[PDB]
Amino acid sequence: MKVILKQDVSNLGKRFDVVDVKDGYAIHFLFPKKLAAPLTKKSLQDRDLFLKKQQEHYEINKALSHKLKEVIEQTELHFSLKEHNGRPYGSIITKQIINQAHTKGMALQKFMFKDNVRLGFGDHEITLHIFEDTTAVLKVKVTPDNGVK
Amino acid sequence: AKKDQLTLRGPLYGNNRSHSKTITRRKWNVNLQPCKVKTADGKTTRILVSTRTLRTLKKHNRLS
Amino acid sequence: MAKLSKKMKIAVGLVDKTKLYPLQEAVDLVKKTSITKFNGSVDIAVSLNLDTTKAEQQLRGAIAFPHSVGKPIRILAITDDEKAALEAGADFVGGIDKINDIKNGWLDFDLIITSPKFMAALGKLGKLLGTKGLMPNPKTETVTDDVPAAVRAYKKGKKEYRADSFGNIHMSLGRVDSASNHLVENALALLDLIKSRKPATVKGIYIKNIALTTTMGPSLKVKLPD
RNA sequence: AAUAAAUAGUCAAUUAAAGCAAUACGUGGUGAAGUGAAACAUCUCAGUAGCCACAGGAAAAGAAAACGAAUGUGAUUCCGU
RNA sequence: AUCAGGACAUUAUCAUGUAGAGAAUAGGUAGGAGCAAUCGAUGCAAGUUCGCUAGGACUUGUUGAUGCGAAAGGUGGAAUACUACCCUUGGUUGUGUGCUGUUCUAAUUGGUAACUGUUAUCCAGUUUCAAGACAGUGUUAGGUGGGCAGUUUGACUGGGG
RNA sequence: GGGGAUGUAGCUCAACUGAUAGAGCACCUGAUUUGCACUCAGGAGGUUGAGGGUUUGAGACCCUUCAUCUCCACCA
Ligand SMILES: [Mg+2]
Ligand SMILES: [Mg+2]
Ligand SMILES: [Mg+2]
Ligand SMILES: [Mg+2]
Ligand SMILES: [Mg+2]
Ligand SMILES: [Mg+2]
Ligand SMILES: [Mg+2]
Ligand SMILES: [Mg+2]
Ligand SMILES: [Mg+2]
Ligand SMILES: [Mg+2]
Ligand SMILES: [Mg+2]
Ligand SMILES: [Mg+2]
Repeated sequence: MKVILKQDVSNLGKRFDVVDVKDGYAIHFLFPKKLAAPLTKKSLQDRDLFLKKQQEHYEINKALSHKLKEVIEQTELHFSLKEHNGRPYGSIITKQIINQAHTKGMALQKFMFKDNVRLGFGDHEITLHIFEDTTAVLKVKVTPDNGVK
Repeated sequence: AKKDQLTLRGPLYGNNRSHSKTITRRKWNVNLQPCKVKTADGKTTRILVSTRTLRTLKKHNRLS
Repeated sequence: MAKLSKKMKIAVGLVDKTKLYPLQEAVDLVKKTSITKFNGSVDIAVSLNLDTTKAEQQLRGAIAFPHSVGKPIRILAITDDEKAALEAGADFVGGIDKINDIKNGWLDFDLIITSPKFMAALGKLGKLLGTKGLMPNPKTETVTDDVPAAVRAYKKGKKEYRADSFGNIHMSLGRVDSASNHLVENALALLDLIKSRKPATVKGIYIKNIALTTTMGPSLKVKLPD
């Protein structure tokens, strides 16, 4: 019968998941380890409600994350040919605020907490790695243009 | 005795029919088995219940 | 698996191997799956629950189709009444002389019809004609005193049926250009005749599978297959 | 108390139960054998005797997931056929 | 509960094949003689499939079209292509079952020890140890079972046996 | 009362699941020793349990029987 596990186990389910196993293995040996409650509040429908809502907020997060990531993978129209000296110093040290002055409005919003670039924000006369992550799972790479104005 | 403690259903006396339909009195005993029923997280008595009552408790989430 | 030809992938893509295709629909589909430039045959394979090792379960006979199968048959008549056989529409007539021609290797005919008197001469040729299937059989009404009427019946589209060693009957119902109703009526007449020809010894399901196919087509598992 | 809590346990107060008989009726559990079948094992005796539990002034049963074959009757109980 | 193994039908996986005859690998038996080619040949070298010990294809290429004589000759019980279908067999995991084989434990068990109720060999609770899905118990079904029970074991007969 | 299987040299057995019956033993002969036995090899010993049915092809596949066996059943 269907049983919900509240934390993660190696097989079956990962944290909040549902597995349809026989009465079998634990039951009175599952309750003590309370690793898989029969349902949430033991109610088939109530567990439905709870797990559904939780993973639903989770996948609406999934949706906004995908939006950000793909609008980036498809557009990435963030251009900065910032004047570069050459022999004298020249780099992408334009932090990111000037760089985000081209993200919202002209392109995807590209939330502030979503571009997890490091403290360098580019430091060469050449394009470097731009790290933007919509969530902790989606990995976004941006390599925008650079040059001398 | 061979009886439930939650309900009172007990043994059934009957006939032992064989070839030639010879009659000998026999007794069917209930499948008495030991179980522990929690009650408000306490008094986990080791009661002796039948398998049918065990199934009823199991489908009732151990409620009695 | 051998790579299917380009045309057949299309033709196989038109056929659900799992669906139970109703007769009429199968015939209309069978006509559509003909990929050939020549006028193919429409053929039926009926798998029976027969042990053809059992003489009582050996199914052999003839069926007269309501409609012509559209294959011209050259008939050799071996009879004393050569004139009436010719008027019946035999393509070749003769007595012992044609038996000698057959002995010398002349085989430009598709069916032999004969009178009972000639089996002793033809029996000596059983190795040549029997391996080719040209040997007349009483069970097929190819051995008869009225050779002209039988000749007319075969020209009208009478065909022999025989169970193979596996208990299958294979017959050609018509051409691809033949009207679909004619093929359906021909198929029904065969199936009803087969049903009517049940050996008393065959227990259970008699027809295991019915398959319609063309000369160059996939088999379109007739309704209620396998 | 084991053992923090809590139960088990201990104590106190209040309320009921015990038993009897009517050599008779009710319900339930358990339940033979003599005997007959001209033997006997199926069967009968007989769910009788006996044993036990619970009553009551009666008890039990009781308002159709029914009878049953029809333009049908419409809780249970008891008598005749 | 987990792990491993085969066993099973077998998911999924391709090879593999000669009565003779007929150059023919003919595994068979159906419709009936074609049908593929830069998705690329033929001839050869390098591997391998394989016993009919012949033959079979393939890939490792060259190569660039042939055809192809199993398209079309050919004999053969059986025949030619190609649509077939079934394949012979094994090939690997395999599917979901049971089958013996381990490990772990919470079920459960204890006539191990300890504490408590408790001034108490029982019982109950909590442990600890030892087992352990075994055992025990319930239902069902075989085997043995004068230990026990209910009965039978004829009539004629110069008495009966 | 069915269900299955078996029947092949005299004996013990392969069965040559149709493209035309073989092995050990029994027996004859030959070699073989001073003798016996042993030893080796040829030959002989087959109408495939019987009958019927099919095809071009069956002891071999099918039907019918015969004998044998193992199972079950086996309350007139
Ligand atoms: Mg009795
Ligand atoms: Mg009696
Ligand atoms: Mg009596
Ligand atoms: Mg009352
Ligand atoms: Mg004791
Ligand atoms: Mg057990
Ligand atoms: Mg028993
Ligand atoms: Mg006895
Ligand atoms: Mg006795
Ligand atoms: Mg008696
Ligand atoms: Mg007497
Ligand atoms: Mg006397």
